[PDB]
Amino acid sequence: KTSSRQTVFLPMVGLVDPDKLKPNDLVGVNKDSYLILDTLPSEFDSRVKAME
Amino acid sequence: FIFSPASGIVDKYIGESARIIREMFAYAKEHEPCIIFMDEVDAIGGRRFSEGTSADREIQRTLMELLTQMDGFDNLGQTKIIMATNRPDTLDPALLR
Amino acid sequence: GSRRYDSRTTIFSPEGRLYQVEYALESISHAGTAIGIMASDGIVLAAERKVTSTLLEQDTSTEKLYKLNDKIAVAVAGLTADAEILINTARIHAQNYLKTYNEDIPVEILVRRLSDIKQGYTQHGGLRPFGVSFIYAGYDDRYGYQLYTSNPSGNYTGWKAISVGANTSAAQTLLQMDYKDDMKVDDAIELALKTLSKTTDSSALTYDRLEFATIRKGANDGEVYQKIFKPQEIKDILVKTGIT
Amino acid sequence: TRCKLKLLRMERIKDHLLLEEEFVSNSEILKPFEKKQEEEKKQLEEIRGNPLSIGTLEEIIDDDHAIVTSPTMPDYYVSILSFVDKELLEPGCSVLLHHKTMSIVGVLQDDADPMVSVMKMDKSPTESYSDIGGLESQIQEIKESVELPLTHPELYEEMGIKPPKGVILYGAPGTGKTLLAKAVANQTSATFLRIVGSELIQKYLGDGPRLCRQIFKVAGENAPSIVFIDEIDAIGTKRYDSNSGGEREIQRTMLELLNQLDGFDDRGDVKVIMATNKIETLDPALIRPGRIDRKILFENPDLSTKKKILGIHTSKMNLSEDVNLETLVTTKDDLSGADIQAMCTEAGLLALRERRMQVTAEDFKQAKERVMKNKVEENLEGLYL
Amino acid sequence: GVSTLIAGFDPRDDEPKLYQTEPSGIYSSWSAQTIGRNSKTVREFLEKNYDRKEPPATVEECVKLTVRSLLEVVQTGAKNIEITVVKPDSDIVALSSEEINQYVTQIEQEK
Amino acid sequence: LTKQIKEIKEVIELPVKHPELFESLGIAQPKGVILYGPPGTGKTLLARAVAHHTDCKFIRVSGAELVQKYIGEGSRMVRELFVMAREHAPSIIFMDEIDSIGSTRVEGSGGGDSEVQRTMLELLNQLDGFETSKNIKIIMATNRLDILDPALLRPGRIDRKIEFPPPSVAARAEILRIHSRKMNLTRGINLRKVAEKMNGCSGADVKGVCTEAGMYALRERRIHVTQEDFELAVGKVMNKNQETAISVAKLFK
Amino acid sequence: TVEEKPDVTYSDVGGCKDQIEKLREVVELPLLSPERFATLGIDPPKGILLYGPPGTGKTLCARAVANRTDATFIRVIGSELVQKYVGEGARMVRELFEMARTKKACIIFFDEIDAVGGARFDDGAGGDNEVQRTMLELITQLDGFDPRGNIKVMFATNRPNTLDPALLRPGRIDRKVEFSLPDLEGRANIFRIHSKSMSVERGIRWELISRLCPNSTGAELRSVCTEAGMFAIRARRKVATEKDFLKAVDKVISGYKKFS
Amino acid sequence: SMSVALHRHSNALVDILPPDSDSSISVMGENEKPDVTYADVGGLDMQKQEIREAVELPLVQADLYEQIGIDPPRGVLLYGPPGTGKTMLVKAVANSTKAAFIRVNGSEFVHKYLGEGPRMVRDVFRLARENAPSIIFIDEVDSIATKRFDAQTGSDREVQRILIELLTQMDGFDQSTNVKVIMATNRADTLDPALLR
Ligand SMILES: Nc1ncnc2c1ncn2[C@@H]1O[C@H](COP(=O)(O)OP(=O)(O)OP(=O)(O)O)[C@@H](O)[C@H]1O
Ligand SMILES: Nc1ncnc2c1ncn2[C@@H]1O[C@H](COP(=O)(O)OP(=O)(O)OP(=O)(O)O)[C@@H](O)[C@H]1O
Ligand SMILES: Nc1ncnc2c1ncn2[C@@H]1O[C@H](COP(=O)(O)OP(=O)(O)OP(=O)(O)O)[C@@H](O)[C@H]1O
Ligand SMILES: Nc1ncnc2c1ncn2[C@@H]1O[C@H](COP(=O)(O)OP(=O)(O)O)[C@@H](O)[C@H]1O
Ligand SMILES: [Mg+2]
Ligand SMILES: [Mg+2]
Ligand SMILES: [Mg+2]
Ligand SMILES: [Mg+2]
Repeated sequence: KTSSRQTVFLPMVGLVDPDKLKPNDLVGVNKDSYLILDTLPSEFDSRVKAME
Repeated sequence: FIFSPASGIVDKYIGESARIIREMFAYAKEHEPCIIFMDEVDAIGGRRFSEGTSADREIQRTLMELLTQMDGFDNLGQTKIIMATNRPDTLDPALLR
Repeated sequence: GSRRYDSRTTIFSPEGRLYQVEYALESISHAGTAIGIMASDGIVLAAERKVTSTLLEQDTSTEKLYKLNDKIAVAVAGLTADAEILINTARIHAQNYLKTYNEDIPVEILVRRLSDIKQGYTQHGGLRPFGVSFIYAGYDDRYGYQLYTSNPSGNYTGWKAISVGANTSAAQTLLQMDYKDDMKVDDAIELALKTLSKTTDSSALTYDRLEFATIRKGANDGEVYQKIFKPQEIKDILVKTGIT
Repeated sequence: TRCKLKLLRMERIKDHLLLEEEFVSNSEILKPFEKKQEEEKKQLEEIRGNPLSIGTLEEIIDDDHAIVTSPTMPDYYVSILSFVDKELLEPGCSVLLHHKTMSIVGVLQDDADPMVSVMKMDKSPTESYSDIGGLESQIQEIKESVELPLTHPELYEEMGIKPPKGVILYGAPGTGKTLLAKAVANQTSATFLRIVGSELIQKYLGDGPRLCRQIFKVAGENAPSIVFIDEIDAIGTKRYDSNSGGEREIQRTMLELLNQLDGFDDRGDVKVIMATNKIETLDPALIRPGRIDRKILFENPDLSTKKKILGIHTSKMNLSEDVNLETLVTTKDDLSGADIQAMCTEAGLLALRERRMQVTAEDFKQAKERVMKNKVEENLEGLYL
Repeated sequence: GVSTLIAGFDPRDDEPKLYQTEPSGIYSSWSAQTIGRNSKTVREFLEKNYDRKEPPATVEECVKLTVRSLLEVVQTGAKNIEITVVKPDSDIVALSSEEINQYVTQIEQEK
Repeated sequence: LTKQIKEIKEVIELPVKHPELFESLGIAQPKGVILYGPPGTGKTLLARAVAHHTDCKFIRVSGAELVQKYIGEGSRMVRELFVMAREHAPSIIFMDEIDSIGSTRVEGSGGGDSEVQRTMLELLNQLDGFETSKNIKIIMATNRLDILDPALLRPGRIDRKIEFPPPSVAARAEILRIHSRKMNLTRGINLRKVAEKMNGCSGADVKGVCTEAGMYALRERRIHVTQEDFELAVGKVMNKNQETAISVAKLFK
Repeated sequence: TVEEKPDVTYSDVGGCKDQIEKLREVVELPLLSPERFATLGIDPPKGILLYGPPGTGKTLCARAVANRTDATFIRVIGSELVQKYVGEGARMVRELFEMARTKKACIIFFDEIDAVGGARFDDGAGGDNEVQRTMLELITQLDGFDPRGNIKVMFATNRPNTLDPALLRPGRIDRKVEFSLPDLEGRANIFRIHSKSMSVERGIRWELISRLCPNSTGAELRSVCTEAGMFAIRARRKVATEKDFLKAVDKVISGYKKFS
Repeated sequence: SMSVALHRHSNALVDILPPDSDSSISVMGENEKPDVTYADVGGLDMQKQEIREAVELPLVQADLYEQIGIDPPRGVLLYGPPGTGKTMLVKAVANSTKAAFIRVNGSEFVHKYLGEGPRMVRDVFRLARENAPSIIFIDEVDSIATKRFDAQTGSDREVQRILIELLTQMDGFDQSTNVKVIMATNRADTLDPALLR
């Protein structure tokens, strides 16, 4: 699901592991044609911070 | 198997609970054999309102949406519900029938 | 303890107004229509029952019309249960006046006494007042025929024509157009029936659901005869006035 | 006849003369376009192009650049260009940006908006004092506050206290506070802006506040001024939905207004008129009691007051020779001027129905009956009897 | 919820007495007073139409002053207007509507 | 609805055709018309009826007007309605909203729906001046005054408060009169039977008899409606009402 | 919004109140003599939460002490400003806090942190949640360099039921004080300052107006004086009497009691 | 005004669509009732007849009704205790009609938006007309209808809006070529005061 508000079905790219790719893994995706380029750490909201 | 608590589906956004069990249901219809575990249904239980607030009327809609999926124009196939309730007295005759 | 379960039932509101009396007027609007019309030869009291059924014996019933004394009868509009207490208080009071002065009670005195009881209950004791409105037909020598309405607060007001209970507004407006001071008991009987046919509490007005009573000075030697008409004597008058 | 002839003389020579002079001048201008002019107009076209997108100037950065916000969702860092400079611009002004490559190429709007058009009015109010007649004591609270420091601020200086600042018209509907605001502002001799606070509510973001800001800028140019923000109650505190909202922008707008009350310099020269149904229809968060000064409390016309109001209405009403004013007043109890207005109109309707030119006293009773109808109270004799 | 105006004479006295009692349990004497609806309005009228120093000299001017005060709020003929006069030492007369009508007409015409 | 027809001709027709006559004999112009009364009285049907003869564009507008969102929100098409209506002159706007907002947002002037409605109303005054007089009628229709919006609330605040009565026996008989032609005329003229037996609170109840009557005729395989077809038909419609009326007519105190 | 040692004393604050002597104890005492605290082994207080009804004069008092104690005064009010928008107000909070700390002998006031440095506002008039970033920054900053060299932190809240528990914990707040609705004689005093500035009657009883009033804030007493001015102008006098203030109190009481 | 096709890259009107398109799906299952017939019923034989008379009969024979002279059958309200199939009653009949059938729910008229909900009920009503005759069954209207009118927060007002629009639209304008909408209810205590009727 892009931050451009689209849902896109991608062929898995050989570069990354299928084990990093989870529900809400933040992912780099190629700007042009859309292919999972890389992985990114998760960001956490201010709601997360107070609690923890 | 979908273990879902029923106090877990409740949101102030109206028809969100009705949306959640409808999708859960559509998933179950595909994923046969499937048992849907509605645990602690007592949370969205009770009956009446319409002098209540629209949160209750949504709980009554959800409770009713349940009612839609089981019997109506949709049916169960090799889908199956188990409902768990911790008090049968919160639980309503429309689901003890 | 005792104060825990009390809510201070009888008190003023910020407007000055007594909660239980306001509530009481609602419950008298549930109860049937009762109309009184004061003619220049009598008083006609005509009431439509709040209950009717084919299994209900209404041919011995006198559930609205009750005689307090020989010259004063009432029609009832409100709770029958509540009214019963005031009815037997009135009988005792009228007989008490007769015992002590050997003279029949004037209509003013009897009404005032009942009114004091109703005020008293909201004043002290935390008691609910009687939720009834009565129309008193009475004769006395001094003021002649006198007509009175009493309300559940405990206040009485004179009239010439008046209605209490259900359809008070509708009955009143018809009376204003038709009433005249040259009316006789004959004319007043016809007016009462017509008004009840336009203020009917279902879709029909019948003899068997009508209670009817007059007090007429047409009895010989200037004496007053209270006649409570049976439903088949009402039926006779129902064909006379052309309701049927 | 001769009063016509003299006006005729003046008005013909001035109009006619002018037409001929304009007609010749359009030619005399266009023939020479040599030297300075041709050069100027040509450069201006080249730097520009077609089409030109509306913009807004948020701020100037002191290096001949600016931060601008477009009607498209993006915002942009642009260069200041052309004949229009940052000295000639000021923040919050609407500016022309060239479509392809965003740069300020000019201005022709000069801070003209469809909100700006509605607010503007520099003419005197329509109502003069006691059109608006009567609620004299109410005028004798608004005038104190609104007319008097503008007229002579001196008075307060000799008194030795801060001038008044704003007024809050609040209390009963149907007393004409929306009319009254007009009446006073005529008398003073000042400019009268009028804007409805419902048009400062926007579903677009950052737009709400821009619209509030335009008001005080305008107000200061044309000072002394009385600004009427009609219905501050309509910003209120309300909510459209709570499951898709709408209740964010309301706050930001309310806030932008509380700040420029005091914050547009401590002056009673930037007066405000806030009409409100009650104070508890507003956001309860409020500025302190003296910052808004006196709160003006409208209440029901008394017996004397509604003779005045009634009298105004019925003079306008034609063919009522069978009506006497007093008898109308006797039967009625205290009521707004609003309902007097309705009764007089319902009485024309009845008499038009009947097909009879005349308007009777009898007629009017029928109109009283209709207005009073569903105000009935039987708990009045519930307490009394 | 009841306040009273108690007035009269004492035996062998021609001094008029006008008192007001209220449901608080307090009472006060007054030269003139008004209670009930629009008591403020009638009272304001009485500030200019009654002097502490000088009451109405005659019975008739007192009667017409009370009719005049009622004709502010009450209005609507002599139907709803009542007047009771008490004169020294047990002389109570009640002035019927006919008497009141005459007084009303005189005030109306004069005004 | 005999009275109602006669009142509303003066209300709707006459300002349109002669705005000056309306002003001369009486005063002012209407700034609105508000229809209210019990359901089923046919107030919606009335506004359609009068508008035919008026010869203007009866647009209607059904329901709430926050419903537009697919080209943009409905939170300013209320306001701008003033403009839209002006363009399509001469035009009659049947902005309907039956009301279910209650008593809650009457207090204050709360609600965002009520604001926008309020804004249109503030606009609404200007129409007597923006192209002179009125020629466009703003006919609002609501069920009651209790459930109403705050801005529309007070008598004559949007002009013209007209209560629609429940129909009389004579009126019920006339409502019946017209449906009889449409159906096959009764044998034995038993039209008065229905009218005497019950009187409704709606023109809908009358209508309910016509349809009910044709269930029984259909079954019997006789087209023509008869007294017997009628007696069954009034008994069916009155059943609904007798049952709730026996519980206060019997077993009461 | 920021100022710099503004000239206000206790003379100009109407009355001396308990809440002023609790301010003296937080603010003056460690600045003047951090010595006595040290020898004692009690920690010097530097945290104060100020809460009460508005218009009590809390703002006058902070400045009063600012002048006395001789410390530069930095006022930030976050719900007055428009700096709140998704952590845009987080920058206001970060920057000014660090700047003030650089300055020696200084007072930092974040005022009206009911929101904008206060609790969530989802259930509120708005549907905001922008406020929780600005709250996030504020929490950290009061532990980043303590002991702060005798720099005092003030906080304004109307209701202290709108302030986050992380904020409420110790070190951030070392004194808690409720501002009290000023007494009748204490209103004679708040009135006295406004009345001395106004050309008035000499021999006026201040105590007569304060008797007539019930408990009213000092802001009200400031409005009443302006109001009396107005009625004085209307009669064409520019010298007021006890009479213009009898009027002025009647206007306010009937006016405000009913609503807000 | 109705839906239509535009080219992707020419951005113009090249082709037309039925208005049926871009509107609610009509039965999300297959349209007809599963093997359950009048044989399986087991009721309620009489009352099922009354449902046939109301729903299928006008649609099959129009001419017959024209003979009686009556307007065609009004909406049906199915109320009673549950385990009466009342829902199955409509499905069984509709099976045998051989006309379009529309299956939207009251729990599908829901929204978390502004006026999006009333807009959904609107697409059904128009859509019924286009694929005429049509049998409209709404499974629930219990908490989509309100006896007491509320508007406590904004979120009470959204439910109310759907009620308003349902009534007004119900109603006849051009007059219905449908059977007039069918609704089912566990009880009528959670319906409106008098607006059903
Ligand atoms: N002083 C007056 N003299 C003449 N007519 C008046 C006067 N006051 C009010 N009216 C009449 O009553 C009408 C109602 O007044 P107006 O529209 O200003 O109400 P409002 O008090 O602002 O109510 P809301 O609470 O709806 O804003 C006026 O349009 C005018 O016709
Ligand atoms: N006077 C009449 N003549 C014939 N049919 C009538 C009449 N009045 C109403 N009806 C019938 O009753 C139906 C319902 O009436 P309608 O929906 O127009 O009512 P309303 O009073 O405007 O209600 P709401 O309160 O729902 O806005 C009509 O469609 C029609 O079939
Ligand atoms: N007449 C019948 N013959 C055969 N089976 C039947 C019959 N009636 C009902 N049943 C069985 O019972 C089930 C329940 O009926 P249905 O789903 O229609 O309930 P309902 O009365 O509409 O309840 P709710 O109040 O939840 O809407 C049916 O699916 C069917 O299996
Ligand atoms: N105690 C007082 N003596 C004098 N004026 C007072 C008093 N209290 C408040 N006021 C007046 O009200 C005004 C506003 O109060 P302010 O200092 O902003 O306070 P707060 O923070 O409590 O809302 C002051 O500037 C002053 O004019
Ligand atoms: Mg207004
Ligand atoms: Mg309708
Ligand atoms: Mg402050
Ligand atoms: Mg079902």
